[PDB]
Amino acid sequence: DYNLTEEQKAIKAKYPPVNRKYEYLDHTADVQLHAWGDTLEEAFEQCAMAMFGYMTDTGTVEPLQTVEVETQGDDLQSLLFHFLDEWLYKFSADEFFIPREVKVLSIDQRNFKLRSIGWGEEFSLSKHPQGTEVKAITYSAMQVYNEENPEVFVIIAIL
Amino acid sequence: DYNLTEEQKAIKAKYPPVNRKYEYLDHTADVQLHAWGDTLEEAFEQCAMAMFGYMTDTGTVEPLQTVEVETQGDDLQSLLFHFLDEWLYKFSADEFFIPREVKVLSIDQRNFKLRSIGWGEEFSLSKHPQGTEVKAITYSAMQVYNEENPEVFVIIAIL
Repeated sequence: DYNLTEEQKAIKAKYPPVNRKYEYLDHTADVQLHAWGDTLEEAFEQCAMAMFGYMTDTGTVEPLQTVEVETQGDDLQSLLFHFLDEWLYKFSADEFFIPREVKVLSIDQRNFKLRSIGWGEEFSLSKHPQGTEVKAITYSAMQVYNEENPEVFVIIAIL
Repeated sequence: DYNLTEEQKAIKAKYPPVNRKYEYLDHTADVQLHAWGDTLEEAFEQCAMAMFGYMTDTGTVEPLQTVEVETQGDDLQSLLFHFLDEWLYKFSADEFFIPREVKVLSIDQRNFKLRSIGWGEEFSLSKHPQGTEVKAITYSAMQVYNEENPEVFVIIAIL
C-alpha cells in the first residue's frame, strides 16, 4: 500500500514478516455544504457553486457556453436534491460541463419548480485544476432554511 | 485552497471574480474492516492489525515494547468494540503505542472477557509512513461470525 524510504525498507527485512488476514472494503466519504444568500434563489445557486468549487477552482473556467437546468420537486428539500443532481449529471455525462457560475432564475414555492442557468465550458484536466470527484447527492442532514437570510445545508458524497 | 498554473492564474484574473457565499463543513469518512482466522481469538487480532494497518505500514514498526490490553463486554459484538477501542486509545493517547503485531491470548465466551498483548514501539512520523488517522470505532454494520471459519467486519471512522 505505502511508499517508504530505504531505511523503512531495511526495517521490514529485519523482522519476521507478519502474516495478514484482513481486507478493507467500502471506503466512503462526504462533506457538508453550507451556502446562503439574500434570497432563497441565491442560496440554491450558491450551493450549486459550492459543490462545483470542490471539483475545481471554478474561477479558472471560461464562460464560453450556457446551460439551462429546470427541475421539479415535492417539497423544497426534494427540489434542491434534483437541482444539484441534474447539474452533477451535466458534469458527468454528455458534454462534461463545468459552470463558472450558476444562476437560479426563478423558484416557485407553491409547486416546487425551478429555472436556472450556468455559464462555463466543458471540464478538462489540462485546462482546469483538479479537486475532489463528486460521487452523489444524499439527503442526509439536508436543511432548507427558507426565511429572512436563507441558508441551505447539504451533504454529498465524494471520492 | 487551490494552487494554480501561470495560465490558470491568468484566466482567473481575466474575468470578474464570482462572489462566494458558502463554506465546507464536517468532512467525514469511514472504511470497513474484514478480518478472519482459524479461531475467533485470531479473527479478533487480525481485526486490530487491519486497524493499525490503515494508520501506517505496520511492518516498519519494530518489536521493542510489549503491552497488554484486557477488556470485556456484554456480548461478542461489544467485546470486539472495546478491544479495538482500547487498542486505539493506547495509540491515540499517553505513549502513542503502535503494535507491529497483536495476539489475542484468550477469549472467554461465557463471560465475554479477552486477554491480548502486542509488540511494537511509540509512533513517530520520523520512523513511520503516514497512513490515515483512525477517529473512532463504530457499531455500524458490525458482524461477528463465530462459525466453521470465524470472521468479523467492523466499520471504523477514519481521519
